[PDB]
Amino acid sequence: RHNLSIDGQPLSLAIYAEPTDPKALLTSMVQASQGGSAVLPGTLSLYRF
Amino acid sequence: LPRLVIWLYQVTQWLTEAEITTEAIWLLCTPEFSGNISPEISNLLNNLR
Repeated sequence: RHNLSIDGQPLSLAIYAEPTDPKALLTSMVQASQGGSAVLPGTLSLYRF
Repeated sequence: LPRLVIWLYQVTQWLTEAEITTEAIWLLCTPEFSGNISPEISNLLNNLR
């Protein structure tokens, strides 16, 4: 009834649908918004330019 | 229709030969863009002014 031989050996070759390969993992650089310095009013020097 | 088929074959073979992924070739040529001022652009403008 279970498709076996008289000795118990199976008569139908099975299948398993092989697992899907290795995996690629990558990393990336990340940048963010950056500001600059400000300018203040200047002092008056005692010396010439 | 055969022109489309031969075009698809040429491009896919070229991508495999040049080791360029499907995502990579899309990023290089697509006209679709985010429309947001990315931090890369913001940093470019701040250093440029």
